[PDB]
Amino acid sequence: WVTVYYGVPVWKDAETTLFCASHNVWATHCCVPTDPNPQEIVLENVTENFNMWKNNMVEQMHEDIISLWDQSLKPCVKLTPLCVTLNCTNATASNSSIIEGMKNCSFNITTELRDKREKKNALFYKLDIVQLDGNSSQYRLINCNTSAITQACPKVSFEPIPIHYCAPAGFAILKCNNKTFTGTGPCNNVSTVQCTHGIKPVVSTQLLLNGSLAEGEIIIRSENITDNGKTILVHLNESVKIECTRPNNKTRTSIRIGPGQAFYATGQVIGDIREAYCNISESTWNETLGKVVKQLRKHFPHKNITFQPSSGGDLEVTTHSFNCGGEFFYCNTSGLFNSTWDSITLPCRIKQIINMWQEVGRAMYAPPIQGNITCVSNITGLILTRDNTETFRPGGGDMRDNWRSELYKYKVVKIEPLGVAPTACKRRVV
Amino acid sequence: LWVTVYYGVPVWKDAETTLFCASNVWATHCCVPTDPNPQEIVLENVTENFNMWKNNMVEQMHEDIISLWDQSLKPCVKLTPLCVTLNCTNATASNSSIIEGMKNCSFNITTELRDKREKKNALFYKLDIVQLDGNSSQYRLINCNTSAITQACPKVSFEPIPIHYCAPAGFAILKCNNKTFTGTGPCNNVSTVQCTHGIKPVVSTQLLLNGSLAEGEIIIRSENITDNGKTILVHLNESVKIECTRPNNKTRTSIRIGPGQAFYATGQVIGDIREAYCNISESTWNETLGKVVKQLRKHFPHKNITFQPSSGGDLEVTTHSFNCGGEFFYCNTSGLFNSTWDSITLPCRIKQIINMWQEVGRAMYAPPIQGNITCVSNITGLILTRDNTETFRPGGGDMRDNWRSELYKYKVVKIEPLGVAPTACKRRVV
Amino acid sequence: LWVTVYYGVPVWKDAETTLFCASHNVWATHCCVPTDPNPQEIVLENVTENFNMWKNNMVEQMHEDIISLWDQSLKPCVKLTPLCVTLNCTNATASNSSIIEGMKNCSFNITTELRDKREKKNALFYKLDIVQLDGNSSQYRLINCNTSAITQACPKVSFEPIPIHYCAPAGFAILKCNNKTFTGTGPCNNVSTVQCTHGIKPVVSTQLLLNGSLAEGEIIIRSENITDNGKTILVHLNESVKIECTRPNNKTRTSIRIGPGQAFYATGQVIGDIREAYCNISESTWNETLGKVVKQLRKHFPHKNITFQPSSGGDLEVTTHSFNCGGEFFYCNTSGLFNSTWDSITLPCRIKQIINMWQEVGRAMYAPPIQGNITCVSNITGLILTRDNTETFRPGGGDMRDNWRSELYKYKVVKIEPLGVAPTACKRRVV
Amino acid sequence: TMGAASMTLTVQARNLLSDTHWGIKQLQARVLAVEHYLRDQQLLGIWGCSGKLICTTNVPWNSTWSNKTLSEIWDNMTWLQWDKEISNYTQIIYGLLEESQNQQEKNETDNLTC
Amino acid sequence: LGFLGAAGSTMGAASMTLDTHWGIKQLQARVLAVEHYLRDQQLLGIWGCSGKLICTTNVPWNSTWSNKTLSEIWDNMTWLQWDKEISNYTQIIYGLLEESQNQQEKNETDNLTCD
Amino acid sequence: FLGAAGSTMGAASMWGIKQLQARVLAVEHYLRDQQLLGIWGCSGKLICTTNVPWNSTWSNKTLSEIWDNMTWLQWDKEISNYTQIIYGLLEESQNQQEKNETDNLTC
Amino acid sequence: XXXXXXXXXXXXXXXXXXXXXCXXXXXXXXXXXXXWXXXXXXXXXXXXXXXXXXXXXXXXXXXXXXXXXXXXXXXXXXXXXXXXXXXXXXXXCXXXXXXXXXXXXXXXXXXXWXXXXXXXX
Amino acid sequence: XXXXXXXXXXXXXXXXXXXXXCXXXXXXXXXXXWXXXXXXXXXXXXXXXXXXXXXXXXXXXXXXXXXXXXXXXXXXXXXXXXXXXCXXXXXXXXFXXXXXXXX
Ligand SMILES: *[C@@H]1O[C@H](CO)[C@@H](O[C@@H]2O[C@H](CO)[C@@H](O[C@@H]3O[C@H](CO)[C@@H](O)[C@H](O)[C@H]3NC(C)=O)[C@H](O)[C@H]2NC(C)=O)[C@H](O)[C@H]1NC(C)=O
Ligand SMILES: *[C@@H]1O[C@H](CO)[C@@H](O[C@@H]2O[C@H](CO)[C@@H](O[C@@H]3O[C@H](CO)[C@@H](O)[C@H](O)[C@H]3NC(C)=O)[C@H](O)[C@H]2NC(C)=O)[C@H](O)[C@H]1NC(C)=O
Ligand SMILES: *[C@@H]1O[C@H](CO)[C@@H](O[C@@H]2O[C@H](CO)[C@@H](O[C@@H]3O[C@H](CO)[C@@H](O)[C@H](O)[C@@H]3O)[C@H](O)[C@H]2NC(C)=O)[C@H](O)[C@H]1NC(C)=O
Ligand SMILES: *[C@@H]1O[C@H](CO)[C@@H](O[C@@H]2O[C@H](CO)[C@@H](O)[C@H](O)[C@H]2NC(C)=O)[C@H](O)[C@H]1NC(C)=O
Ligand SMILES: *[C@@H]1O[C@H](CO)[C@@H](O)[C@H](O)[C@H]1NC(C)=O
Ligand SMILES: *[C@@H]1O[C@H](CO)[C@@H](O)[C@H](O)[C@H]1NC(C)=O
Ligand SMILES: *[C@@H]1O[C@H](CO)[C@@H](O)[C@H](O)[C@H]1NC(C)=O
Repeated sequence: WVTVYYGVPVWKDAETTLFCASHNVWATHCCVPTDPNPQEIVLENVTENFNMWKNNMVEQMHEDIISLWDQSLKPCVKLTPLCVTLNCTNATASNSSIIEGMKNCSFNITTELRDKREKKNALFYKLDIVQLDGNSSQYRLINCNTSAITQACPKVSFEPIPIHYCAPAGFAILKCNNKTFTGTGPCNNVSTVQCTHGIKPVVSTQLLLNGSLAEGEIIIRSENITDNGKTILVHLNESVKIECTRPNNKTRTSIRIGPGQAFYATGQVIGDIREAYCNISESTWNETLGKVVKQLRKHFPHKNITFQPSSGGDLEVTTHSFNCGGEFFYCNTSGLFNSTWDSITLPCRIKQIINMWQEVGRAMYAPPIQGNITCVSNITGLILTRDNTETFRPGGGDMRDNWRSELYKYKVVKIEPLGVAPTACKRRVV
Repeated sequence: LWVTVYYGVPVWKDAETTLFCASNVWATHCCVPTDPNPQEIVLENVTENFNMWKNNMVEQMHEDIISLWDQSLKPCVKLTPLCVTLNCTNATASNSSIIEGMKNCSFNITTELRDKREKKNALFYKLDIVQLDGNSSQYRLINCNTSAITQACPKVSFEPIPIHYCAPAGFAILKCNNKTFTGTGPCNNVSTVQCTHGIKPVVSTQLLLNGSLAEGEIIIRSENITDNGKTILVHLNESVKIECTRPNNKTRTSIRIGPGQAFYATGQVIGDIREAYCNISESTWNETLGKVVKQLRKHFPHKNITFQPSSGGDLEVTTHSFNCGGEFFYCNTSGLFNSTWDSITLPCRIKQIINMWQEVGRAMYAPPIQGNITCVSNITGLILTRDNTETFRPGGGDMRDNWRSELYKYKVVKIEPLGVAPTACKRRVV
Repeated sequence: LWVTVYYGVPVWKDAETTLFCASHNVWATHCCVPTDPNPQEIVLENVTENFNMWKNNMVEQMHEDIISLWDQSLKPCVKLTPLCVTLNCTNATASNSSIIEGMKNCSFNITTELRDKREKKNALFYKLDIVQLDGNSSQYRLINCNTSAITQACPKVSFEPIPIHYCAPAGFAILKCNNKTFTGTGPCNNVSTVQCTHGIKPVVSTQLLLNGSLAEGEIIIRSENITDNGKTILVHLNESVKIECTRPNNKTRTSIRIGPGQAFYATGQVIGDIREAYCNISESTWNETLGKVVKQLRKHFPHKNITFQPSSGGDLEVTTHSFNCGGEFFYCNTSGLFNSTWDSITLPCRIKQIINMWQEVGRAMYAPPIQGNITCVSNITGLILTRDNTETFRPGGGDMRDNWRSELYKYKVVKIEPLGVAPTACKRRVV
Repeated sequence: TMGAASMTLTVQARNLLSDTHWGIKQLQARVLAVEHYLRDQQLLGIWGCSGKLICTTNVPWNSTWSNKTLSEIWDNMTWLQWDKEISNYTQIIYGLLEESQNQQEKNETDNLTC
Repeated sequence: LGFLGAAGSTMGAASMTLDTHWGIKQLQARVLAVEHYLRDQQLLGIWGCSGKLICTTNVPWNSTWSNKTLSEIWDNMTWLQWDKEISNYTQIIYGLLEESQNQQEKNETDNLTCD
Repeated sequence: FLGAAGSTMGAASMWGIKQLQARVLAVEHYLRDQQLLGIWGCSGKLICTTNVPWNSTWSNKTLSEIWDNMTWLQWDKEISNYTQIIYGLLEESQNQQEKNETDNLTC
Repeated sequence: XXXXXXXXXXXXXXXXXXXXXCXXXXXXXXXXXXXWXXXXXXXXXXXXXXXXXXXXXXXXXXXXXXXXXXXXXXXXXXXXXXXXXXXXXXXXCXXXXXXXXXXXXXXXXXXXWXXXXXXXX
Repeated sequence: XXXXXXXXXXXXXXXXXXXXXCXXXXXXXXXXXWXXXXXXXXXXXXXXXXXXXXXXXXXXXXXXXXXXXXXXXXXXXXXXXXXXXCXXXXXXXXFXXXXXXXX
């Protein structure tokens, strides 16, 4: 005899929309409060197959972050009227030298009244200025021939806050609690939660900053370790302290380019001559690599390995790119990834017109920040590309790696309360 | 002794929700019809607590009005190209003299083709224009350096029509029928309604125009009375007739300001007498104000009350204002509120650039209206503030205070049909 | 005897609801929902269901969705406002004769990606879209710029007549008429129920209906009132009439940068073979087809010597046969067909670039030039006629809704009403 | 005699439940399908027919609109005819059905039985 | 009588119970009305009834809760007051209603009432 | 919430657009399951027996082999390809039950 | 590079404000904190000052500065109160921090001094 | 710093080290500065703040610790034939008349 049951504790793999739970853009958008007393239920004897490389929670996070970033930037000052020929010269220092990396550019900008144009000037980073002709002082902003450039609002903060992704009714999130789980295959110790832990969105290349730590030693995670066409994420069990700074105090000039359209640009720089740098303890970094190497060689035994600098491409992929107090740093990591198997200074560059997304349809302009900047952050992992000996390089990625490394423990499933089973008890009628 | 569950129980809890708007912009948006015979239900032996100062319907009506205002203005002509230097002189009229309040401005604008320019003339009010220099005829429009100005489409009058706010399913609106209700606390004669009565969204400052009169004697409503920082809403039981006009016959032109778009400039003024004025009967005003004082003295007894005419602050605060026939009037009330306790003419001015509400973005340009304009309105209430006897000032207040005077009798409540009560009966057959 | 209440009752009423579509293209992107690979049809017995194509709300819903998608698709594209400058125009000399008749060579000063710089650029434009600013002058402007927003169509998105099925939402059903001679209005005595319509190709034309369904009856003439000269007559044929429309030339496209990722496309040069455009319509097919239409008209108009005349006047949208031949908009002269009293015929044809498209003209679309030659092969499935002693017919037309009404004449939407009211049986099941 | 049709009631009932501008239109369509479904279930509920495709009541079946029935002839072959002949009284019949259930509740709220 | 009718009724006389932005607001209002309806129905179903106006269950009263006789609490108090007087015991009653239905579900689990 | 999901049946016991879509779907899923239980005549029940016999074609194992020794999750997989068959049979058995209840001269 | 111009010359009434301005040249007038030498027959001492560089101005050690950095007009300006007849000495204009970047805090003397001009009060 | 340098117009044919040492009340906030002229012209910076050299300096010397800012002028001869004076860029808007130590 058939018996119908309802409320049966079973589920299927599923893809749904999760909701985001908690001046600050993240706080403003993810207005939904978190559970102050979240529960986790251990499921006795449940084996569940996880695959962090096929996890749609990662794609969702990618899409929602871009959408928020665009929504935040959209209602701000457009820099279109500034796409004019610039007359650029050498950014002479108070020293009998030219400060490198900067240009002193002047231009004729239309103001609030359409009958007037004024000569204005500002200092710009060399990286964002493109030469129009050889043997010429005439330049243009780097993105004025490709796409719109919008100035980020000075009243909006992009500083990350922990974000919790929560399943909607009818869904649950399964979490893997096996400390040595490598990202794919069965997890033999699982639990059910409604929301993920709080993950701070972090935008970083090459090195993984401000994430969680591994337990049970360093874990080498890859879609396919043998296949050298894929990225290896190294998840560390101990952090490396990194201190980044911009040892100067900038002053800015405000140019009105329309009816309340205030454009900000560097007026002058007071301070050191090093534009930026990062301080990494030498012994900490050296111990970290020895431990990473010990683990890499268990996958590639009886071979020597080496760490080399990123092989090529633009600044976002060849340097360590990150947001430091609202400023954008592009640091040289060749001082770290140069070995074969007290502190280290990484020189850093600063850029103002940035993308940091695969989309180039719009660029963000970062207005100058007054005051000096110091950032202290935790390196929790590495992004490596493998290329006898093996070569590992601090390569880049699609920025999904910054979420794959935290969301590897979670899977979304649909709850299916109905089902049937046999018995030996016919329905009684009347 | 035992529990019984009841459903469909006529009980409720205080609540906030979204009400819908039900029966130009007003009729276009509030397209939903109303009940021609609302079934008001008298509630026998029910006492409810009402609070007009904390009633969120005031805030909701306010926000919906703003949204509609902006939706209507948005798909219209931009006046951006008019941010040019204006070369202005003293405007004349059919009367061969000088209009003190008008300037005759010439300016250079973009025409149908982008490579062509034309010199145009237009008349503006002194209150629409600010000088760019000292002793020189070089001017700009007042809001050019603050925000975009959008011209209202001539097809929309925005004339107030009664608006009814209706509860969504699961909600009801409670109404207070106490003729002496002061705006807060228990109401001992209540009823329920499906929708509020129709309230016209009339905008004014010092004198509240149109709407219903008090059933009882003049009621003075205040959140505190004692606190001089609170708004005092005086609701009259008898109206005062006010007749306002612009006797001058205006004519207008149309200036193309680029492809598609055109500016409705003022052309000429003929039959010039006075820019504007309002007439209030003298006997009516004096008795009406005397009765208000008679009631103020019940809160402030044994004191000889005086008024301080026009208060202080900006034009929008000290001057009475309203929309009359599509044009915006700014009338001087100093002769109404300077007393100590056959008609009075109030001098009045006109503006073309309008900035209602606290936000000055999307400033509206009011096209001129050809011919002469007259309006007859009903003064239904006063807005007074306080500040050895008491001194009162006419004055403005938040725009929300205009609907507080109409919505004070209504409250939003959620119906809660489920409940439990004792029977001392146990379920039969286990 | 007491009332029995039933739920799941096969009853319905006339209704208007939102229908949805079912299957780089614009339609494929919007009408993303798949079709039923095994569609069902339920045959009804003795149901004299009333149909009315003229008042059928499915036509209006289809029209509005077409307009909406067209605008949604065009909106995220390059604006051509920067080009609305005085044009300095001379003779286009692509030919050996130094004249190509239908086009002019126009020069203009336009702002480049550097906002402080303007450059002299030029392009060839059709005469149909260029407006002279004054008499005896070389100074011209783009047509309709001063009254409209002109937006360039983007090559990134494809537009082609992909057949779309319209499907009812749950709670609704579409009834279909299977009477071969139904003729527009009245009861259809052989009907069925479906969930989706057949696929209708969103083909847009003005005089001759192209790439539609063929009639089951030899020819069927449909109108609200054929004796009412204020109404349009739709004539559906059971045979396809083949017409081949050609643009026997090759345009060389150029590109003018106008802003930060913004560019304008225009014809820079024309290779050769001066005839601008023409259409080849079979002569014998047409003669037979038109005579057959008359045979059917004679049953409503039993008069000898009934005649046909060319469209009487108005702009190209109503005087010519308009269609999209493959990125180019053809406006062909059909006066060579509609001129008679009751191996091929070449219809002279012109090409236009700035297209109003719809009845709403506050905006217009600019069609970028198409490289290579065009040979569009299509068939006439029906004609649109209007009428003015012995009567005269003309290739006149409606508001372009006729184009979908001509397919949506078999379908109507009804609301399912599953709850019955009061049949009787039994008493009551007390205790 | 609509006998066979009673076995299709289930089939019809189960078919009732399963670009910003477009998104609004799609949400409205989904919401309305739900509202129509629930409106019918709520009505069957108030009449005391919840859980049944076929149920009976106690109403007067009044001679002011009800004519004499026939031996499975009157009980018509076509539902669409009843939609024109019986439906004319829907607005009174539905009211009678609610009242008959209200009377049943009154007879057995808490006065009798436990 | 009316939608709420005699809301001010004594318990002893209880008798018996009986355009895009705008588009988003309207959809939210419709959705919430549906959710509230369904939550009441789900809540009653899990307490052992639906289709009933009045449900009797296997839950005793605390008698410390009201600390009063039935002859006063199911008599000289208005339903509106009744709600006010529950004194934050609602969630206790609801929990108890679930517990007793759960006990019934446990007693009906053997389900041997078959052919 | 799930409790002993890892147990055998023998142990069985008891932006605006995106947000609106999530809410609407939660409602649609709820209602679809409730409608289906109503169709089978199992409205309001957590456990409901029926008049459909168990088929050996769905599973030829006995109760001591199916209950006690199979995980709910394993069971659903074992008979996943019969779910639509059993559900169709359940609807028809209720239709037949109604057919008899609604027969005439009975009440 | 900088070539500050001599201040507008004057022959002011006694106790008139010492109103004058120095045209800027070959320098960013948008930076270049400026100072007016407090000229005297023997030696200048202290100065009036203003700076585009810091959106600021300051009072003079004596009389008044009434100083401004008119970056827009490419000129320094000042108008000290009560010019003494003894103030009839030429004052040079100069500025500090005219550089794109400074290697030090603003605690250094200006060097780019103008030819100067006197106001014969 | 409202005090003068200890200058007495001392001078020499060579090495005219009239090191007045900018003794401006010993409170120059280490912003001592020097300038000189031998013409009816603005004085040119002789030295940059404290010990720092003036741009394009020659035949010159400087020191400072906000006090005792010795400035021996290297071994300057013709180069030293100018009047010279001290200032404190960061203190009291100070200036020292100092002396015409112009050989
Ligand atoms: C399978 O995963 C489970 C997580 O879902 C692991 O269970 C966790 O074990 C922790 C250590 O025993 C517990 O931490 C303690 O919790 C109590 C309160 O419950 C606190 O007072 C203690 O301070 C805290 N201990 C410390 C050091 O902070 C976790 O609470 C517990 N989590 C849950 C949900 O039960 C299992 O151990 C793991 N099994 C295997 C085989 O790895
Ligand atoms: C408590 O509130 C009640 C409303 O909620 C008030 O009831 C109203 O009293 C009016 C008489 O004072 C009634 O007027 C009648 O309206 C009908 C409309 O069609 C006319 O024909 C009648 O002629 C007219 N009556 C008279 C004497 O002219 C209102 O209809 C009635 N409202 C309702 C909904 O019943 C109570 O009076 C009020 N109690 C106190 C103490 O203020
Ligand atoms: C208070 O309410 C009164 C009505 O009771 C409002 O007066 C009305 O105002 C409108 C708009 O100005 C007038 O409409 C116009 O009438 C002229 C007549 O020639 C017509 O040409 C215009 O096209 C337009 O229709 C209306 O006539 C007038 N009503 C009366 C009786 O005079 C008054 O404006 C309201 N007050 C406030 C402050 O809102
Ligand atoms: C880490 O930062 C500190 C400053 O915060 C750097 O310290 C200076 O290093 C220079 C090197 O030439 C020394 O001359 C300074 O005396 C140091 N200052 C202090 C206060 O000690 C340090 O060098 C940075 N780390 C690295 C690797 O450069
Ligand atoms: C404004 O100035 C123009 C100048 O040509 C003159 O023709 C016009 O009459 C003047 N109008 C008024 C009102 O002064
Ligand atoms: C002042 O107050 C007295 C009552 O105390 C009143 O009679 C008198 O009329 C008042 N004065 C004026 C000007 O109204
Ligand atoms: C159009 O004019 C340009 C002017 O430089 C010329 O080069 C081009 O050949 C002309 N093309 C035609 C078809 O006349």
